[PDB]
Amino acid sequence: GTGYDLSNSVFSPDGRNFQVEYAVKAVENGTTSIGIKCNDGVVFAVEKLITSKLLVPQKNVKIQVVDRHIGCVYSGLIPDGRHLVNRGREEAASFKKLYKTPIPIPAFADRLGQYVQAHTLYNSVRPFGVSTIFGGVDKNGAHLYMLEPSGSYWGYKGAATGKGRQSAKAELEKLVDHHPEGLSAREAVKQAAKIIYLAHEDNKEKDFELEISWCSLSETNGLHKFVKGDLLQEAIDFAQKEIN
Amino acid sequence: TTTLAFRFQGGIIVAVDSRATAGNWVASQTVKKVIEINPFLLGTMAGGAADCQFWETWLGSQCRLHELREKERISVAAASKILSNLVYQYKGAGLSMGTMICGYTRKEGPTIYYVDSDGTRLKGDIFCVGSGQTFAYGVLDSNYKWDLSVEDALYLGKRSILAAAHRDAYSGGSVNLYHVTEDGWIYHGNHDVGELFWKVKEEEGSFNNVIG
Amino acid sequence: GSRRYDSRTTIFSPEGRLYQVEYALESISHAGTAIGIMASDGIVLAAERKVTSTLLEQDTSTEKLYKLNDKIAVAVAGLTADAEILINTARIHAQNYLKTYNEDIPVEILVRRLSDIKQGYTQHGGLRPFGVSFIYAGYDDRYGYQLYTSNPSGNYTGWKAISVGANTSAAQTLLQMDYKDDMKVDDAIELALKTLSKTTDSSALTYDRLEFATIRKGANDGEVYQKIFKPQEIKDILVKTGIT
Amino acid sequence: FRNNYDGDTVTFSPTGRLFQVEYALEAIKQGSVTVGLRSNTHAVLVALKRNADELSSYQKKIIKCDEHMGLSLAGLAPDARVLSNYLRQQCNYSSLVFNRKLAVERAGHLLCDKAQKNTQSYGGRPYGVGLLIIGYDKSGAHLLEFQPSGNVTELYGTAIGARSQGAKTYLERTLDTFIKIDGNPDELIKAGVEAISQSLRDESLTVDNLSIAIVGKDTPFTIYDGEAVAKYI
Amino acid sequence: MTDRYSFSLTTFSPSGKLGQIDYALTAVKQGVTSLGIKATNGVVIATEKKSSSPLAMSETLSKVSLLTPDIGAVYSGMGPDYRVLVDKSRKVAHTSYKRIYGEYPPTKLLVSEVAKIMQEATQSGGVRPFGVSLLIAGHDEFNGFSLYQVDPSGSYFPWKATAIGKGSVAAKTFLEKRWNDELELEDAIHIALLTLKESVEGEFNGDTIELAIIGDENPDLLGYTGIPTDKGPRFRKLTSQEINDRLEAL
Amino acid sequence: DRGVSTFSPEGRLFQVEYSLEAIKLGSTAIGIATKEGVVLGVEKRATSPLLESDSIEKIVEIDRHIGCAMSGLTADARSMIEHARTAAVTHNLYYDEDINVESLTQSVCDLALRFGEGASGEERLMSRPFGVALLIAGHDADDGYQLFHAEPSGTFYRYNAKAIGSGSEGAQAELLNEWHSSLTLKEAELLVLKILKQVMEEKLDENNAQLSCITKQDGFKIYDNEKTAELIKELKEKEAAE
Amino acid sequence: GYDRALSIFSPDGHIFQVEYALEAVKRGTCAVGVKGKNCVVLGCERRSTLKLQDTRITPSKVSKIDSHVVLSFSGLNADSRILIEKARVEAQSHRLTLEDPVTVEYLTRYVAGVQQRYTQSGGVRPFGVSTLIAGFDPRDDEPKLYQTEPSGIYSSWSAQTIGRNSKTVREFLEKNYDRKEPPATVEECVKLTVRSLLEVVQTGAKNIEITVVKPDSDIVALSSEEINQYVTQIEQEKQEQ
Amino acid sequence: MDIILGIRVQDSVILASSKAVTRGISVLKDSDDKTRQLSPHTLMSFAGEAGDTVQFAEYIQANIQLYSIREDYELSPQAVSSFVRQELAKSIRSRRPYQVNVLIGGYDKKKNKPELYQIDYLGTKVELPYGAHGYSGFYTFSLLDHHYRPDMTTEEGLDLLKLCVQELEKRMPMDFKGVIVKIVDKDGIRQVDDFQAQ
Ligand SMILES: *[C@@](C)(CO)[C@](*)(O)[C@H](CC(C)C)NC(=O)[C@H](CC[S@@](C)=O)NC(=O)[C@@H](NC(=O)CCCCC)C(C)C
Repeated sequence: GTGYDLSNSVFSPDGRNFQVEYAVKAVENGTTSIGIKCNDGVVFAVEKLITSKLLVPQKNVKIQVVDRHIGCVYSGLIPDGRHLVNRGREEAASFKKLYKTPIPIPAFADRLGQYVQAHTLYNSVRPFGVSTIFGGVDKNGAHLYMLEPSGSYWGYKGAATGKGRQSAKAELEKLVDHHPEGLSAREAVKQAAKIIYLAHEDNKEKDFELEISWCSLSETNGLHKFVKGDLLQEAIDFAQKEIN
Repeated sequence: TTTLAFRFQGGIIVAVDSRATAGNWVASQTVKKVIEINPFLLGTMAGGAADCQFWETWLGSQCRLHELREKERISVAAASKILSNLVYQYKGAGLSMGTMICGYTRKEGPTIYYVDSDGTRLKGDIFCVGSGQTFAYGVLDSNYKWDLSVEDALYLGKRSILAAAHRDAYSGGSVNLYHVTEDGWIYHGNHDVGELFWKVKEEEGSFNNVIG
Repeated sequence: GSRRYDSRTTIFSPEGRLYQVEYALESISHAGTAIGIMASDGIVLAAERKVTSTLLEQDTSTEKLYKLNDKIAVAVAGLTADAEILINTARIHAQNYLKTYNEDIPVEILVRRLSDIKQGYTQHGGLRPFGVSFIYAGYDDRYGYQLYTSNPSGNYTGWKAISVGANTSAAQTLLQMDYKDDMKVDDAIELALKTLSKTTDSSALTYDRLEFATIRKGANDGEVYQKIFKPQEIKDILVKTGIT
Repeated sequence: FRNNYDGDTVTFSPTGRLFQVEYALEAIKQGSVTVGLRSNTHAVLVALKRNADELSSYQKKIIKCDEHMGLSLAGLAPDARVLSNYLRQQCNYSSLVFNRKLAVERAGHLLCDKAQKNTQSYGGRPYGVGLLIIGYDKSGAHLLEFQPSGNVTELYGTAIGARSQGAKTYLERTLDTFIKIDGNPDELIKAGVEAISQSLRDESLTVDNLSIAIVGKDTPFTIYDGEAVAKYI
Repeated sequence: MTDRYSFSLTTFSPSGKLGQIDYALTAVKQGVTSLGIKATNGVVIATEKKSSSPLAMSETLSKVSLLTPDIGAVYSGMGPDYRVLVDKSRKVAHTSYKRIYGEYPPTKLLVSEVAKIMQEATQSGGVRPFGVSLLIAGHDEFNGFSLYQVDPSGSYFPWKATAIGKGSVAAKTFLEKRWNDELELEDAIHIALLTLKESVEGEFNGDTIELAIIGDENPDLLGYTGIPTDKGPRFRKLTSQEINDRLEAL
Repeated sequence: DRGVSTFSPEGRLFQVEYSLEAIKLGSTAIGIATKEGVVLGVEKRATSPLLESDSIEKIVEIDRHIGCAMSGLTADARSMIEHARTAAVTHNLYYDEDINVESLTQSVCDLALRFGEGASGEERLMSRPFGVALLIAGHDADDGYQLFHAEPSGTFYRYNAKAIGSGSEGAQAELLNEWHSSLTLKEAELLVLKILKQVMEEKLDENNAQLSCITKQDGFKIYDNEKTAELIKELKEKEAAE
Repeated sequence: GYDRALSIFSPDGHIFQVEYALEAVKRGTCAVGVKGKNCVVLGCERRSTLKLQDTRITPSKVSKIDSHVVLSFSGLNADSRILIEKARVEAQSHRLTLEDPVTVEYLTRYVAGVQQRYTQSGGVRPFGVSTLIAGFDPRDDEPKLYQTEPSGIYSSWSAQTIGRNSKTVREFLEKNYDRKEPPATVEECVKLTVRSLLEVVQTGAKNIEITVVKPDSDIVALSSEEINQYVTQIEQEKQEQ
Repeated sequence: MDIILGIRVQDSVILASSKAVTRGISVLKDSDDKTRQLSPHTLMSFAGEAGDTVQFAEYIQANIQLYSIREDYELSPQAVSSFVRQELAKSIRSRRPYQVNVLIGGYDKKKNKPELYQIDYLGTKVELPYGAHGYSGFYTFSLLDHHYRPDMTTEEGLDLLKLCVQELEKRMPMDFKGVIVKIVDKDGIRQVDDFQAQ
């Protein structure tokens, strides 16, 4: 008597939800993305596979914004990630409408958490095929979160998911020990470029494109902002400088 | 408006004026107050201009649908009841329409039905409807015989609207005439009161109240 | 989704039978036998209680014979819980009819309605049918004494004598053998008890195992009277017939 | 294996695949080939039409959505009608409420979001059609590819349908050439017809077989069929 | 979100059996023994308090519940299913009766309402039957004292005396020998304690045994004086101390 | 089990494809478009001689300028025709004109995929696709005489000539050779009769086969039995000549 | 709530739930209708299994839909009531809005439309019923006879039978009903109806029931003795050979 | 208002109803049948608001006819008049109430007795030897109090109505264009062809 993996909300005999574990496989299959928490903000970076010369550069934007202060990035099924953000965007607007103040990051994290958890309670819905790294700056500092298909989320110093999660975490844990008194917003951006290049060894057959964003109290006034032109080129050159 | 329809030896005569008013302002002198539902069905209009036009055009569609559905032309009693029942759904909402539905079917022969926005639906041989109905009734009743010729019947209808066009301030323009037979309706023209009145005065000797 | 767990209660078999209606009829073939006999001067209803104990209170007990109207009564075969659901709607229906026409409901109209409710659970809704068969005993000024039967399919028929529940096949032949059109009620009482006594799966037929009722016109009143026999009254009539 | 995990879209396979979505993708691969390509001034669609008999008409592949935007279809046409109708309304809403021509990129995000809801809910199937959306909004010429999984990619050129891998390789080799065709629509259509014929394994492209659409700087979305496309044969 | 279970989960099998009802009754057999006895001037309902842990407080968990001032209930089977049934039974006594007639429902009618709720659990879409048998003891002016049993199917039977759960077979035999139509209430409590002893493996006292009666009106349990027609509840849960007294001379 | 609207590994909808097999079990229906009009013919196919043949209605009027022929589960067509008629009459109410044949067909096909089990997007309350194919023939001022074949897939093709039902594959091969751009109406009428006669199991007469046409002048007419009998009598003479 | 698709297509192109609804009809008691020059006659068999029925109160197979139209059926008895009621409501509704009783064809088309609707709606099964609808149109003296089936298909018949052993009785009518010259009298038309049921039902005055509908709302069901007389005459024809 | 009169004699109920239909200043019709037949032995007359009047009558008629077909039986006049009352009693507490006053004239075939019921738009039923709706009653009630006997023949009952109609024609302000008279007895419903000059 089996078939415990055919329906979503069902508990297997050992106590698991196999349909969520199958969603995790869809995430591991996806492009690698990371988050670094610094001394006054958060930095997000993501890999973008260039299948053909035909894809217009800088145009297929993956990192998304909720409100004006939160940034979101995800690995796995992109449409699912987009759907999750549409929910977050509605959720934050609703919060701002009633309490005037923009949503705190811990508050926003649970809003995603309860919503993703909800999609593991019924057989008529499919679990989310994404892990989401997200954060920002609120009333009491920077926050970084990672949300799994089960609905599990925690606060992170550094987060990684997708194809090259192994290389990323190994490099993130070295930063926590080498920089015990925090890392600066500028530094974290440059360092985020390196991690993405090092995690690209896992997908080294194809060419890729770098996309970075940051939210910082001193460098961006606590608002989410993309990295462009001279700052992005600086990060690209730094990653190239530490590869040889 | 004035509208009339009567039944006689040779079928049905239908006659209407053509004036539209907004209070004392004459909005139009050239209104078609007769809807041709099909070759064997006519509708007359009095009251709210939009109310009549919209719902009688809608009636035309309901009748065409009956043809496709039942493979037979709609009876006069049935056509009138489509409108009667629709009108009753809106009772108290302020629709304003006094209507007559005239036609020929083998089952019924020549038939006239009066339908108004109150929900009243009546079968009869003679009806006058609108602000000038009484002015028509006076001339029509005082000259009506069943055994009138098609010619005389056409005239009496035309003369009845004229009588109303004259006295009623909210009636006039021109007279539109119809004759309904076994073969269906026959249009008998548009007669401008501007010229008709003076022609009738001279030829008939009537209208002595008028200097001319 | 839920498609996996749907029994499909309202579908035809390749043979053209309704699976659930069939299995419901099988369920009823295990229920205690009930008999109705229509005479020229009244109707008898006899029923056999199932699995009785000496500690079971009979005085407060009423499981097979129910009063629907001041002039209509029923014998039940099958699930008592299912039957009470229907019996209540029937009681409401008779009262609606009375409030509308100021006349007691004709027996057939009440039967057709219950039979219509049962037919519903057969054709739509995806719910299980009611596991109940009824005998209806009634009177009205149109047909006089009437006897009807209805089963889970929503089919109803009219009878001079009928049985429902267990051993109907055996019970019907015994009735067909001993029933005559010009029967007095006191004769119909005997036939009902004799038939039950023969088809019983118990050792002997006793008062504590029987429910008994009559519908008879007033021996002096001139109008219709129901009588649901009390334990002591049945014990009396069981000595009369020759069963003790 | 596949037996169990393809029953509906709501179900994940042990490897993380959604088979119902993948089977919908297969309907596109059976569909007749169509090609999109853009420069800085103009964007172009070139579509190959399919008939049933030589007694039948060729089914239309290109749909206009607004004066500045449009799309081509590969796969189930009824689904393309449902999606093009929606995008028309979204374009309509943007003009009436905001007096604003909907940006092509946002059109893609909306189609992505509409396709997604079918891939996660019980009952509903996925859509069975691919789309190539061309536009000219406030930031120049655009070309988008829609897959019924939800994925929408902005490209210079691309192809979908049967044998479309031939046309796609041609564009990938000619990228530097056609992107510079600015202010000469004819020489961009010429590049599209040369692209689509790289996917012709079966028949020759004829006057009632070929369909072309163009949008640009001073060109509202217009469709060419019949004797209009004769010069590109 | 979207409940797709609009169909029955309890259906008929080829043999005529209603699987889920039968299985529910199987769950009731595993449950701890509870019993009821009807005397001439009262009714007694009794059960064993099977504690889940010696660190748990058994006082916080009542297996015997008051439904109305004159009606009480006990069970065998699944505890949580009983708890939610008690809540609904208390509510229905108000909504379907007291709010209409200004008085409490007679025992038979409240039992009827309880049964209806359980019959619905047999037929409604997307539910399983309740896994409990109830024993409901009560008084009303025109019927006097009565005792009922309500099965998972929704069926109910009136009893002079009965037992449900684990040792019900042996306990029904023991009651048959001891019951008569001339029992006074103090006699009935005596039998109740004796019958329950055959079931209980461990400690037998007022801390491990739950016992309540339907007897005389208790004016000191009412909470107020003034209205002569209001005389006080007939339902009384015996204390741990009161049980021990009858056990010292047992 | 398996979902109703569910793709096969090949990329097709199970229910739609199975519905296409029900239509292949239907009675033959033939349409031929000419510059003088469109002709629609059907095989009646009565199951018993006691059946009153003229009560078999497989040719229906949609509007004065649009006609329809059905093949397959013909009970499924009633609500399609009802929709079609209402669409046509409704269009005339809003726009004081005749509906285009192309637009009418599109409106009928919009219904075809509205099946499922309480789905996403809009509202689709229908347990299964239609088990019937339609031949829609008519005329409008814009595109002239037209013949459409509407399928339960929701897609519709325009045809110069089309056969649907049991004899459709053999009939379409025949219609391929025969049809040319400059056929007369009478040639087309005789052509419909010629193909039906071939694919039928019974001998063709004015009782088991029905003719109809749509012209600009007289609109959509269904031929009476006495008229069709004379065209059958005329076809017999022409075949015998060569 | 419940909208599960019960009637669906199978690989070979059949709706099995509709196919099985026909099997239910094949199990039902035989029903036959024949039309004459100036009448229509409906014949139906009663089951012999239980010979203790009360015919006064037992529902009969021939139901009046209006004063001029009758409906008989073969199949699930409980299902037929649903179809009959809807038809009877539509009859009164048609008199209300059109000011004219229904034509037999119209009432048939409505009943047939309901049946079809139950073959492509979620949560419902098809009607296990085929009907014979017979009568006279308002002010019309031409006899009308129609049949419907679970699929929703309908058509008119000179003579038709439905239900168990209907293959046998149809075979009889095909070689006994002349379309050229229909039964001239009412008596001549009733005889043929009884003759056909005697092919499938063993000697039973109880078993065969007949109803005769004439023009202008003249419907009368026959007594057992009257039908018995027809049987008595027919059985004396055979022995002459 | 319109004239609506009823009188129960020995073995029949007689209903007399106003023939005029007046709207505004014009008498649109002088031959209006303000009655519906509900069953072979039950007849209903009606008066009130313009549309409501015919719509209610025809609606009640469809329901009683539906009952007859289903049951193959005719409801007693008592049962029909209870059904009518409850529909009005329902409608008076709805969004737009039927403003219709009715008379039920029936012969009970079971009891062998004629019956007359007066029911107003509120749903106020009462059984009477004689009844009237509108202003008509203010003249006819006292007249019948004097002249009526409970054992009168149908011929005597018609004479008695003529006396009511003569009084209404003399004293009432409106020209109601005479009456249509119907008899309800054991043989069903029939119309008295000549009353206008009987
Ligand atoms: C006679 C002229 C007597 O009125 C006719 O009844 C005539 C009917 C024809 C079908 C036009 N009616 C008529 O002209 C209308 C008179 C209105 S009455 C009820 O007082 N006139 C109109 O309908 C005018 N429209 C309105 O009054 C609409 C007002 C809407 C305000 C928001 C038109 C100018 C015709």
